[PDB]
Formats: sequence, C-alpha cells, structure tokens
Amino acid sequence: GSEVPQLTDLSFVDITDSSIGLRWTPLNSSTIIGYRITVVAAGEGIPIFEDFVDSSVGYYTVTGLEPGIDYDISVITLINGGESAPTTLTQQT
Amino acid sequence: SSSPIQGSWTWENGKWTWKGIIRLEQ
Repeated sequence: GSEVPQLTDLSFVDITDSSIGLRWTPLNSSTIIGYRITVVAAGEGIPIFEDFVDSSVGYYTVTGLEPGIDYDISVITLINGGESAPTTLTQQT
Repeated sequence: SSSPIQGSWTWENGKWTWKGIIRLEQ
C-alpha cells in the first residue's frame, strides 16, 4: 500500500516464430552494466552470434532463427552486486 | 497480461540463470 517494490519476474513480449521480444526488469540493487545474451541453434553446424546491449536497455531483439528447429538459449545475468558486509554479529570476548 | 508460455528462475553455478526447453513455444 506504499513504496515497496518486490522482485520482478522476467516476462516475454512480441513473440514470433523467427523472432522474439526478450524483456527483463533489472533490480535496483543489481549492478547496472551491459548484459550479454547467448543463443545456440541445434539445426545448424554453428550457433548464432551473441549480442551485447547496455543495461539501460533491459530489452533486446534477436531475429534470424529458424522454425521447426530446436534453439538453445541462455540468459546470463552478470552484476557486481550491492555493498557486502551489511549487518552481522562481531566476534568479541 | 498472460503469456503463451513461461518458465522460472534456476539457481546454479553460484549464479542465477534462466533456462528451459527452448525459445518461446507457441
């Protein structure tokens, strides 16, 4: 009922046969750095080339796939993370 | 809005990665 944004789950939009509208919502805590999308084709002797997109563009488009073919994809999230060592118990006698 | 198909998050390799069968089905 106020300012309390939880973790947003990934979602897909503009889905096609040879193209898809991959979209994700980065976490305010998640480091803001360009991400890399990896894709692998099974109906080809060689996989499709990856792509690098800035973090600001939580969305990206990948076309050139083939229908009826098994395409292996992988969404890797590379982020540094927030400052570690928040609050814990300090050892002391 | 409801999507044709949706998977889930998987914890592995000391990292969070999203994987599944293949591209968006139907």
